[PDB]
Amino acid sequence: MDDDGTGQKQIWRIEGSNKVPVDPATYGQFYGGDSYIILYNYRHGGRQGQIIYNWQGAQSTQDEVAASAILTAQLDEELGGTPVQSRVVQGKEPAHLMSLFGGKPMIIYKGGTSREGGQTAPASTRLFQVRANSAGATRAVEVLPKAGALNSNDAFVLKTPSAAYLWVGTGASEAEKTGAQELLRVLRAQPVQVAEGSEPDGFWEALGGKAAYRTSPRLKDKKMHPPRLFACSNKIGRFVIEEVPGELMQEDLATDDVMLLDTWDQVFVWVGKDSQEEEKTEALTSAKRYIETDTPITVVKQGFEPPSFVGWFLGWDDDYW
Ligand SMILES: [Ca+2]
Ligand SMILES: [Ca+2]
Ligand SMILES: [Ca+2]
Repeated sequence: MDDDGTGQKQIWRIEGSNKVPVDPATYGQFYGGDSYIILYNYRHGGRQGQIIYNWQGAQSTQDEVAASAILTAQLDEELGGTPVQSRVVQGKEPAHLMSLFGGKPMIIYKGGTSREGGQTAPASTRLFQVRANSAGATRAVEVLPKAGALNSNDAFVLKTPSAAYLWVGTGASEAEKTGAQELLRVLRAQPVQVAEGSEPDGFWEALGGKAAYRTSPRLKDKKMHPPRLFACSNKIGRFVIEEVPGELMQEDLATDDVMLLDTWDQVFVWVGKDSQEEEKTEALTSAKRYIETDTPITVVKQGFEPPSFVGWFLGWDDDYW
């Protein structure tokens, strides 16, 4: 998509069985607990086009998902079936979608709405993980404000009632730092700039006490061979290994299969709760084979992942399973 992403756009949010316009001042910020529809009008190479992006939040319920399907169908027909359709889940946005927000990063908030509870309120202390990919697309995902949630490869934003902090991992990029600043502009707070390893007491205090966090040599590395996740399965009747593209998300770990995470200087073998013994055995063979055709193979179990593994995921959640 050569289009520059500067066309007119309307973003509605799925609320109940309706779509509801989103504050146009906030376009670019989404609730991870919600589903969205983006009608994008553009003109490129002389022709006018239309894209509907159906954005599904990571914590979006099955009924919200069902509601956006009807809602899209309606919108499609209303526009006389002219536009291009694209279904997108959180963390797998194509470049073109990321560009719609004027170079600004996509901000994904904890929480959202539902039929029962309505709009959740934001917490008083909140932490954001700001990660950008190879191409400079940047995502600031809200996570739990604990010391353990940090990782050296990204920049973090911490916002308490009384203070703000911009924590920069040894491995964070300029894109990630710029992104952090934009989030802070949206949060309307002034940062205290903090480098990893020389944090003030107030910073650890705001996160509920200093603790170990997601770090490794590779996580710390500034230069960047970005890590690669593979799904290993034998559900189809024979063992197979396929790569998972886009941002590394907790949902990407198949709870009934084994996963390989190649961080170059280490291969992680993630074992699903509901995986079968054969799946792991084979995976250990395959990993050993990947390596031998050009390194520690660390074996990790669902729910018992070490900080060195989790750090590679954009926004982990201890109570996900
Ligand atoms: Ca929701
Ligand atoms: Ca990073
Ligand atoms: Ca399986």
